Amino acid sequence: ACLALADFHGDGEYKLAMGDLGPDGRQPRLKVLKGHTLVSQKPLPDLPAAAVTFLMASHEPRTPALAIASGPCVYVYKNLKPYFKFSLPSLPTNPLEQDLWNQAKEDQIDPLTLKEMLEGIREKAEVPLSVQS
Amino acid sequence: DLNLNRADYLQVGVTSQKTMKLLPARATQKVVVGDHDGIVMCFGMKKGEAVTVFKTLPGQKIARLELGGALNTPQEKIFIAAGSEIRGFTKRGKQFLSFETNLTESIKAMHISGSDLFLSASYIYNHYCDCKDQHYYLSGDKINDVICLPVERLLREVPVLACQDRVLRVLQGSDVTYEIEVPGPPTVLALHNGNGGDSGEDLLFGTSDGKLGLIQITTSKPIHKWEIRNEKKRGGILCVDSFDIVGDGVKDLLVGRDDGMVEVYGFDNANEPVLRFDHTLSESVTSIQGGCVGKDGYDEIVVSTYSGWITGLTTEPVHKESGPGEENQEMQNKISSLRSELEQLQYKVLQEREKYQQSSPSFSVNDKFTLNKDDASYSLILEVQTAIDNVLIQSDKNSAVVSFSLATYRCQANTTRLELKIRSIEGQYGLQAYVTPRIQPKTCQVRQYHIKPHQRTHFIDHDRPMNTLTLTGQFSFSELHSWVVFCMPEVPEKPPAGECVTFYFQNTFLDTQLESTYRKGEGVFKSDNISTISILKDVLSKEATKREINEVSVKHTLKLIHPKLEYQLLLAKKVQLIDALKELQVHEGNTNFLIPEYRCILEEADHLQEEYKKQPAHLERLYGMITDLFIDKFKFKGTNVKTKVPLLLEILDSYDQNALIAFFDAA
Amino acid sequence: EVHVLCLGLDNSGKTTIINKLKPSNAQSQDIVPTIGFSIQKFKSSSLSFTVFDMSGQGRYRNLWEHYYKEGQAIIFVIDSSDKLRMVVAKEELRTLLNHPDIKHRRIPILFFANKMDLRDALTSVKVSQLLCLEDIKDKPWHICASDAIKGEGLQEGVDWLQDQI
Amino acid sequence: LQPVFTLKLRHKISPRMVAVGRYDGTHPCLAAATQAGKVFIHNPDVSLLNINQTVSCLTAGVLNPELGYDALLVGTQTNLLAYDVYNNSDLFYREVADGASAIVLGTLGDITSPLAIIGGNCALQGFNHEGNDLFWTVTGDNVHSLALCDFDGDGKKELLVGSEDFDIRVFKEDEIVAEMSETEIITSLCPMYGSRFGYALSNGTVGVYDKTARYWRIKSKNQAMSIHAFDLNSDGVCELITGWSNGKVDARSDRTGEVIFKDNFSSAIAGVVEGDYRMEGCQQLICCSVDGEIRGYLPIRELSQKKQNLLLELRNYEENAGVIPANTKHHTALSVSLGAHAELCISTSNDTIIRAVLIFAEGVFAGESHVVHPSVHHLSSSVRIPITPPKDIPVDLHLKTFVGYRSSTQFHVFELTRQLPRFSMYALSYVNFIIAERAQRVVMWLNQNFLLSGEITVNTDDIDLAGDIIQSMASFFAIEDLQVEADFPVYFEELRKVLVKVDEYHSVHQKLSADMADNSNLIRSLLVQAEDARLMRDMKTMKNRYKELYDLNKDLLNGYKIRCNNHTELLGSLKAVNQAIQRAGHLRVGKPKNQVITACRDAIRSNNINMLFRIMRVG
Amino acid sequence: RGLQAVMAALANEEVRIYHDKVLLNVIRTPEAVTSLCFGRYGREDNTLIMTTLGGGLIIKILK
Amino acid sequence: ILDENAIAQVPRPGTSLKGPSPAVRPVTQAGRPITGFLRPSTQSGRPGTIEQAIK
Amino acid sequence: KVYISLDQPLTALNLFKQGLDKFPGEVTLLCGIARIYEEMNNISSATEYYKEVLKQDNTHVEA
Repeated sequence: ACLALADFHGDGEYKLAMGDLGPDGRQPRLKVLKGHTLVSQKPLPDLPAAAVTFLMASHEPRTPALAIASGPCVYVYKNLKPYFKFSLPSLPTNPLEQDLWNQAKEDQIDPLTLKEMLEGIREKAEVPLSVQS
Repeated sequence: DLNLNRADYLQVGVTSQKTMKLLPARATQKVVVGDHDGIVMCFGMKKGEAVTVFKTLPGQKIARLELGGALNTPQEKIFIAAGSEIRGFTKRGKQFLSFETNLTESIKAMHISGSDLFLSASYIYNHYCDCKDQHYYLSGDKINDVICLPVERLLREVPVLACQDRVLRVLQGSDVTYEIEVPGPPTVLALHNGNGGDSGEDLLFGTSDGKLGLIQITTSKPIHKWEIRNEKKRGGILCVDSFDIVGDGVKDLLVGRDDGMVEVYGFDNANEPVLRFDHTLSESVTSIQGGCVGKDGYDEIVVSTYSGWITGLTTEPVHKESGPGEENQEMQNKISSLRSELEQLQYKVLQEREKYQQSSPSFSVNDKFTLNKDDASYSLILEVQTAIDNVLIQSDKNSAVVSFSLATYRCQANTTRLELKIRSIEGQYGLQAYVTPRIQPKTCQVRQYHIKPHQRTHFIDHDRPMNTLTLTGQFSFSELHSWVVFCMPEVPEKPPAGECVTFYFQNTFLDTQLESTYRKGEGVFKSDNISTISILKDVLSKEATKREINEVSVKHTLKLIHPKLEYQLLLAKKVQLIDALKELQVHEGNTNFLIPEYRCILEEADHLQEEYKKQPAHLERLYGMITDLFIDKFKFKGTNVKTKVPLLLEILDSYDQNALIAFFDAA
Repeated sequence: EVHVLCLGLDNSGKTTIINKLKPSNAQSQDIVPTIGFSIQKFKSSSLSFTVFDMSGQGRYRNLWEHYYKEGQAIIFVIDSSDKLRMVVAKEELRTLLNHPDIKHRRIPILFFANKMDLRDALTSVKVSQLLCLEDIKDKPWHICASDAIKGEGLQEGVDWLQDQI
Repeated sequence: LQPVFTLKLRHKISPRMVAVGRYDGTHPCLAAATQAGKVFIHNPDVSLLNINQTVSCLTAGVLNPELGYDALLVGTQTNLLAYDVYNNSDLFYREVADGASAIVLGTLGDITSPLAIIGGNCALQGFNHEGNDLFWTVTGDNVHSLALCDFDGDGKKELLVGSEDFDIRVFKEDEIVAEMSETEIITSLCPMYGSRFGYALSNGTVGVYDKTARYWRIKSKNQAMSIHAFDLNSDGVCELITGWSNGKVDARSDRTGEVIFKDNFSSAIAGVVEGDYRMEGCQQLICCSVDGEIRGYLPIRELSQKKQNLLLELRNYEENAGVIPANTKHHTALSVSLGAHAELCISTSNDTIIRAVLIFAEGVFAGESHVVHPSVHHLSSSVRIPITPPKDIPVDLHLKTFVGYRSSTQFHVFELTRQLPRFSMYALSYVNFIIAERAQRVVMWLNQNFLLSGEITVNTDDIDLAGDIIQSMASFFAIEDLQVEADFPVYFEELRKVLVKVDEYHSVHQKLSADMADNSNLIRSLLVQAEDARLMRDMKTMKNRYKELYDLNKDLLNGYKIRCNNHTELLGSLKAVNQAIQRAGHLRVGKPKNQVITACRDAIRSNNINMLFRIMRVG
Repeated sequence: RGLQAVMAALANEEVRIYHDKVLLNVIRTPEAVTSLCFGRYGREDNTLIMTTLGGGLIIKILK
Repeated sequence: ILDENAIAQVPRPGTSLKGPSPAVRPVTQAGRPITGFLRPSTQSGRPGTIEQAIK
Repeated sequence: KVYISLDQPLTALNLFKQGLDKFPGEVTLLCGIARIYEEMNNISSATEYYKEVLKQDNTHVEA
């Protein structure tokens, strides 16, 4: 848990939320309901990067909460997925994060993942024509 | 965060350890206590005043009191053990059980598990079942407390026996299954709930050095769960209990001390303890319980105080009413009551003083001559029920004034306990203390402590250079044991059975072991120091008249000493310049000029200065130890080098460690 | 006959006193909201006195500013679990008593504390003595004797408040 | 209570140097000494003042009542400076040469100008708003504390001087009124009552005095640093606020010394002073620590334990109706032995033994006790204690003889009070004077102060001893005034030689000061010259300048040692001169004393040494 | 027409709860945020949201 | 610089030694407009450091 | 000079007015007062004191 922004899970609901902006845009520490305590019980988020902002809504149960990840358009929040029209960003699957961790997700945060582990990355070149990540 | 108001209750006579209990009774419970004269009493504190119940007759000093019940019935039978027998009362003044259990000296601890009765002694341990002997054990060290795991939540009765030598022998029947090791001599121990721990069985111990633990005694091995080893909270744990005072839903740990400190430990981490509220009391706590005794509906802590002041710490405010100019009225009521009582008592005692003067008192001093391990200084602690007037210290936190002349200490105002340090050198065996209370005849009682010629542990390291030494010839093993008791701090007086005993000592000033093994007529005193074996040789030869060297050991001892002397000299060198640098600090704000070297001293100036106050004693002690080491290691070869001391003193003023070892090996 | 008004702090729910302050014939087991406009006869520390009831939401603490002028006798209450919502109840006496109607008649004017069996409290007087507000002196009373819900202390400032009528 | 304000000041405050003064006229501020000889001022930011010299006193008051500003006073062991901080301008910068060990600021008796009294080696002084000497008198030893209290109730305040001689004297504008003999070097006096003043010592004893008696007294550890009387409970009577060496601030009462308020700090307490920071029209109480934290304030079962002690006594008496015959009486006897101590023998007309004796006396023994110890092979009925008081003041030993048998673990403690007289020593140059009558009454005086035409010849070569004898015999025979005829050849010639050495020391100091000033100017030029070479990167000349600086520093340190030894000798000579004046005046009772002092000073400003000696010879 | 407790941060991070009619407090705690939320489940006036240099996630509810 | 004798370090503006604007009257330092009658006691401002005074 | 060296203008001015009380119309004292007022840079009094110097001397090169 290391925020850059906050949120409000329920605009009129007995809950809460948060946002995670750790290292290299990972927003998977989103604290959760049972808002009497608002504990370590945190909803499963498969977001690509950090939701540099957040919001809420009324006609839906604050689903319209937005994940404005850097380099990507906000996204209405629907538990594990998005809801985007034509400029708001895509789904939870990290489009930039996945390439780094799509092909070369070999090992942990160390040079024995890529620079000293060039076995699972010299065989997989899946994130094609690497620009974003 | 928690606040407990100190509401006082009835005052009873002087009480021993764990001599208070609470009858389970949803309203206010009842308090039961035992005075050192045998007058066990109980009250309920209906409204302000103690409505006494079955205040019995005086007898022997009540050494222990415990409430239990045969079946799963609410436990209400209160058993005491005054002189050598266990008496038993119901929840009223009807005595039903009187088990004589004819013994030698006294009882020091006892546990009642329904019908099973586990009692201790000086060294003896007995397990009876309704006035029928069934188990008998004789430890080698004095017992502090005995407990039996819940025979219901488990199946076998496994009595634990806390010995004075830092062990918990978890014995079954009449032989030890295994022994758990704990830091410091255990003093209290009680399963840490109303059942004995959710996950089966758990034993919670508290030691006299000040340490808590949760030894989980399985069938063959213990499972240490946590420890509350303290730094500032020194003071022997005399009592401990489990009760949910914070109200979170899990029971808290109410622990007492020997310096008045009462502490509550919450388990908010869901597995480990954390301190929540501490309170000093100016005397020594002897028993702690939870629940409520006054104004039912508010949980409180009942604390038995050494002199007998059965105090409570409530969670309910005291300022019930607040109107006009005011200063409550209970203060006025208690004031008037004490006024009248003191008037009439003054009348009576003045007339009796007149009669006594025209026709012309024993007491108790709970002393504790322990040995601080983090330092090399004994910490003597006297306590009296009344207040002291003056304490003599003749030889061969404190608010008192010095008695220097032989030190005479006067105690200001109304203080009961007195803690004073005493630092003795590795040699110079041979200490009296006259205590006088503030009573009318103003008597004095003398105590004789001994400064022995080494804190005893359970294991040594044999890979050290051992300078062995052998005594042979015409010994009764009891007599040789008496010699070793004369010579060593922590050894049982009674000769251990088997005619062959081995102890594993350890010097506390610097880690050097002193393994001592001996049989009916032979003794091996191995060591890592030349000083220790030299002192042993001299003192044992003195006792007799009354009634080998590893050539690298000196190198090892000097390598041990070197860091301490280096630290003392660096201390002096930095504190020499502290104030000079502080004079420069007050100007130009220290932005760009001060060297980083002295900048490392400008911050820690405070700690440096406060350690410099104690430095000279350590330096003198180190110089004395080095000169004794030198003199003795030359004395073993048969020489007398009492003359080369001043050159050694000059060398230490210089302290070239290599030149030091050169002067050691050469001359 | 001799009425009694109480207001309370915001965001508490501390209004459940008047039920246990009422008699034993009609005691209520539900939490009693400080709706106000209550009509009942209750035997108090002086005689069978009357009461009045109001609600304190910040948005809502203005109907108590609509019945503030009147009352045979009077009433003091506070929230002594409030470490932040008790700054706002400081001005509430200046809303209540500073008003001209309250000042004119020498009847009963005192403010008392609450929530003692709760795990935080303060001085017994609280309203007129703890939070620097000892200056209620020309008001012809003083208030005391508070617990939380268990039912104590309504006869505590009674010589200054209840038996003062 | 609760500290109405708190703050942390980063500067170490010197303990007895704290004052509160409205240096802006209406805006009170704090003045406090610091390390390096700098005095800081806290306005409600901290502002430094470079005294550039080790401060020893500091106060603040109204020195010219024409304006409404407080004047910051700063004393040093050779200087005294009044300072108008608002318009920074010296009111007066006087050079004392006697020192500033304790200063006050107020109105004395029959003086229409608030004086800045001062206390040095043995002589007090007084200065008005311009610095003119208006008051000057000599005292016994180093003055350590001064305060202004109206002993005697006449509306003009006499000043109370605490001498290093352990005495507290009260001085009028010119006359001495009374002297009470305390038991250690005084450290602080504070009046706020009519004739009651609170005093502190270096034993740790904090106490209270009426005219000539102590209301209460309490001795503890952590000797008091600063005492000041305030009205914490606001009951209309002031109480002794005290700040101890550990941090404890205990507001006690001026009645039997019962602690009323208590507080604690992290370091020692530098100073407790009253002053209205928050501008509320009512005084405050500021406590200032040594480590620099300031905090400001605005203004139960033990008796049951006594009941239990009474019941325990009753238990003892009922048990009666390590044992000893009840008719055991401890009988003392004083004597004096040459082959050199006053012996006190204690015995018991029984077979019982005296296991230990714990004499308790304030100023005789080092510490408060002298436990006599007899080894188990040496025990007997009668035991003797040797006593050697350091001075001739009547002391009262509170003996506590531990009485019991040989092999006992508990035995009685018999208490007994025995007073060593003033001249307990002196087992059985001259000053001459006449006495009233009744040679029998002279026998009485000699028998009650010694352990044995009406003109008294005292032939003591010691002068302090003859002074003590004369003053004691005057206070004994109820005598107000007296004039003597004293000759002390070997002492007068020594004082003459000291007076001769004085001016030589002065000249040597002046020469060395001029030389060191010249060398310091050289060093400053060299520092600037040296800096220039470094800037222009001429390393050779830079090294040359630093070699020159090293040589000048060594010369200056040699001169510093010389000058320091000379200054120490000169201060010793000045204190000797002043002690001579005080011992000459001390030999005379009443008005004939004061005269001498004045004359003696008027005989030094004129260097009429022969007439000077004639003043101290006949008067 | 209404405003309940309208808090604020500080540069030296002091909680400054402001009542509609009066100020509440001035503290000395660790740092503060860009945005918080009064997410009270059980009718608290206070926000119980924490931001710190250290990343603490607070929940405290104090011519 | 190397000699400090003033008691007050930061005294009130108006009681220490340590008109037309620089748009009219020529200046010598940041302030201190040029004076008439140079006398050999004129300090006319003071430097902050030895380096500034040298350079 | 001594007082100006210790950075004490307001002492030097009081001393100068004392001297003028002794010598009622001295030109050097008035000129020193004016020099001090110009060092403190309040010309509105230095002109007054230079005008006094002129009323005394009228050939004073400084004033």
